[PDB]
Parts: sequence; C-alpha cells; structure tokens
Amino acid sequence: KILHRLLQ
Amino acid sequence: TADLKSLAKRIYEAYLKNFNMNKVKARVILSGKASNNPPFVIHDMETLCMAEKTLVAKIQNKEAEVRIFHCCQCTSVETVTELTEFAKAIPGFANLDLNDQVTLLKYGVYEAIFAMLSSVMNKDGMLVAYGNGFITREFLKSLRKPFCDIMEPKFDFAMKFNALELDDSDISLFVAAIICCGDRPGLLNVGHIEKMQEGIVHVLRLHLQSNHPDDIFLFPKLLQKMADLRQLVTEHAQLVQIIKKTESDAALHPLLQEIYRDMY
Ligand SMILES: C[n+]1cc2c3c(ccc2c2ccc4cc5c(cc4c21)OCO5)OCO3
Repeated sequence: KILHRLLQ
Repeated sequence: TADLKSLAKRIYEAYLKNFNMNKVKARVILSGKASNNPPFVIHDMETLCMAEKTLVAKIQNKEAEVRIFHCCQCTSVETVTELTEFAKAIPGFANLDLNDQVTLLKYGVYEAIFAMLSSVMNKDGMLVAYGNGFITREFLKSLRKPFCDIMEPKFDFAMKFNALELDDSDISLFVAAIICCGDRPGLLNVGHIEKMQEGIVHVLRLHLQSNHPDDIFLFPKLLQKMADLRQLVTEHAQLVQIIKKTESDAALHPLLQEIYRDMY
C-alpha cells in the first residue's frame, strides 16, 4: 500500500 | 519508437534525471574537485559524532550501531523513491498493471541499490550523506556484530563489479534490466515483462559491443552479476531478519517492512 502510493 | 536508440537514450536520461548520486559525480567527489572542502572521513566514533552533529543536528542514549543502522534505512527509502520515478520513465513500465509494477519494484529495488552502491565504493570505504561523508570500510568491520556484517558483502561485490569499469550509460541499462525481470514471484502479465526485458538486454548487448570493444566477454559477465545480486539480497534479507528479532531499538521503516515481507 505504501508501494501502491509511490507509483501514484 | 520501439527503436533501441531511443530506448537507451530514454533510460540514460531517466537515470541522470532521477538519481542524486552516480559514477561520474562519485569519481569527481573522490578526486576532491566537487567542493572547497572534501568529504568528511568517518573512521572512529569521534568523527562519526562530529559528522552527525553537522549534517543532521536533530539520539545519544541509542547505541552507535543503532544510529548507523537508522541511516542505512533512510538511504534505502530515498533510493527506493528515486528508483520508482526511474522505473516510471522506462518505456512500457507505465503501461503495466499496478500490481505487476509493485512486484517488479518490490524484488527489483535491493538488487538495484547494491548494483548502484558500487559507484560510491572504493577498496577503502564509501560516500554517504549526499556525497558529504566517507565512512571507511575498516571502521564498518570494527562495529559490534551483527551490524559490522551488513556492508562487507556489498564491498566484496562492488570491488569485482567496479573492475568491469562500466560507465553510467552501461549502468542505466543494467538497472532497467534488474527492474524488468519476468520471473519475479507473483507476476501476472509475465509475457509482456519478458518481452520488455528482452529489448533492454538486447540494447545492453549492443551498447557493450560499441562502448567496451576490448572486453568481448563483458555481456555474459554482467548477466552473471544479476544472478550474484539476486543472491546478495537473499543473504542480506536473512541478516536483516536476525536484526529485527535480536535487536530492540531497530524497528524497520514501514516501507522496507512491505518490501521485505514474503520476499525470500
Ligand atoms: C543517518 N544519516 C542519514 C542521512 C541521510 C541523508 C543525508 C545525511 C544523513 C546522515 C548524515 C550524518 C549522519 C551521522 C551519524 C549518523 C547518521 C547520519 C546520517 O548516525 C551516527 O552519526 O539523506 C537520507 O538519509
């Protein structure tokens, strides 16, 4: 989820 | 186009745009022509304390090792962020599923970090704090275990990796190949990532022929370094576990927690 977020 | 000319160029430019450190800059700081005053040598606790005093000035009840360990983590979180932007600039990567993107980075980033670490390491030690510090190889070996065992494998790897005498263009394509790997566990759209990797490796082969005409066996040497990295990571993941379990004031950063979960 923090990794989802960086790919924003 | 699909043209490998524009693939190499776009990857080299995404590499220069997105990484604070690289080999050219590293070589310039280590010759002493980057600043009026060269990097601060950290070789004992005396100098480590001067260095922390001036470059951070907030953690003096927490043990030296625990603070150095905090710093390793801060640097990974930064480089993971640079790598995600770098990834996003690789032709084709933007067009992948979000879940495939997460996977490729989850397994990609530590291989990439150790590959790029090599650029800031010589036989004597490594640049830290955005090029402002030089922590000695020996000072790191002379920490209490298990912390003195982190970097030593990375120096071993980097010493041989650096002997290949690659430049930043060669390294840009090499990081791109690490990230776009079709056999990561969990990958959904394997066939499209395999085709993407086939292209990068291909332009990498072509790039090495023209850029390194002397070393005819350089391409197979680099493919082997990618296997070697995959195994440097597993051993490091294992060593970071020992530390999570057997060390109180060393709670891993939450981003690195996700990355290490279910890993190997
Ligand atoms: C732990 N760190 C992280 C850093 C960092 C930076 C830039 C500089 C630093 C830094 C500079 C001096 C330090 C000195 C220290 C230390 C840690 C640091 C330190 O622990 C003990 O003495 O960008 C991302 O993360």
